[PDB]
Amino acid sequence: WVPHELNERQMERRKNTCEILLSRYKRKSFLHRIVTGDEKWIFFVNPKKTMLCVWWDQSGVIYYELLKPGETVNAARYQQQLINLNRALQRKRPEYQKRQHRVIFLHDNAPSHTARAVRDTLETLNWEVLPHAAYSPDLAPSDYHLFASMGHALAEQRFDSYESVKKWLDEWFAAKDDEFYWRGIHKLPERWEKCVASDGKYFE
Amino acid sequence: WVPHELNERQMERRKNTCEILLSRYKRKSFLHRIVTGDEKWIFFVNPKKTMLCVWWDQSGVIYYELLKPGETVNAARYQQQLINLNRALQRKRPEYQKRQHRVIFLHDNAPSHTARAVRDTLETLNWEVLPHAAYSPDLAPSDYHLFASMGHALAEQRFDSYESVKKWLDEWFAAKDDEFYWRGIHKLPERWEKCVASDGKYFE
Ligand SMILES: [Mg+2]
Ligand SMILES: [Mg+2]
Repeated sequence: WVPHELNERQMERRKNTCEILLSRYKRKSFLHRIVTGDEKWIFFVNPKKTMLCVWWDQSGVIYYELLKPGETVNAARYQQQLINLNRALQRKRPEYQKRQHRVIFLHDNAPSHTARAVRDTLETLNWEVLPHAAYSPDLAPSDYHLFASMGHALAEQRFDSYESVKKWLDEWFAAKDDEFYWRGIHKLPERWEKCVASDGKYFE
Repeated sequence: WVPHELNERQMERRKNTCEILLSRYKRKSFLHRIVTGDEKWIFFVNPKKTMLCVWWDQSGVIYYELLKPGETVNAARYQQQLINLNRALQRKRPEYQKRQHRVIFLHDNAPSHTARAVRDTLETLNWEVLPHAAYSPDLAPSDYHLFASMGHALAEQRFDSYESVKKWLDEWFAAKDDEFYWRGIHKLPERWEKCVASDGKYFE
């Protein structure tokens, strides 16, 4: 529940990561090459919880998976998600199909995200892996933008089935404007800047 | 942001507070005498933030104050809120006007809530002060029920003025059903029970 108290180590990593990303961004914006993703539990009551695993960029959702009740993302499933995500990017993002742009990948450091096999796949796919700070959902567009917007809408839902969840998810992602996804990604520099100006603390 | 990690002290206080409240509740339910309250920041953009201070029971909102932009609740203002809250209870809750029931008061231990002057006023008013655990919004009906429901609705708002906030607040509190407030309060024992069964941890 209540807000994690950052320690010195944590605030130092945040501040320093934000400085590095912000000075890079000022040299040359890279925001349009960011693909980012995160997992979120969705709860339904049967006549239970599924994990939503979703990846997106400034043009919209690229790929997602709703995992079967109770089941979880471990190192092996995540590696398989990335391989599928890549197949979906190739189909939905011609810029990358044509390898005229390298993907910049923004995910958190959940353990399944840094297992040996996942690291290997990431190198093979050869996406640039952006550094991500400990305890920083305020710097993760999936959390501060996508799932923040989604959680509100989901509050009013009482899902009946795994497949209702899926139905609701399809409509919800589609009814969002292109410019909704773009704003989510393009808010990053403002947040990196707030984070530097707080010295790595959480911010307003 | 991300969820406070409870330490041993904290989980012990939660577990033990919940045991005490739950065995009392099983001996004789006292839930209908609970008046509870909390503060929440509401943000508006002028052509800024106000603190909502609100108190309620199972029949609805009793009293609230929206403080002027940036201003804060210190020991002296809180004492003055309680005196006003009491005037409002007397007007809106005849059971208590007629002193056939003692108020059970549920608030957190923010420092302004435990200043010397506030403690004195609480004794004078003679409300029973329920023990409240450190870092326990999951056990505070204002947080898990009232402000959880409100935050969603507020997400869609872009307030223009202190007085829009106030207008929205009046309508919002009034459009809630009686049974909405009742459920908020009457969910307590379930939560105390979850908290005991987690041994003082946060729960699902
Ligand atoms: Mg995550
Ligand atoms: Mg509080």
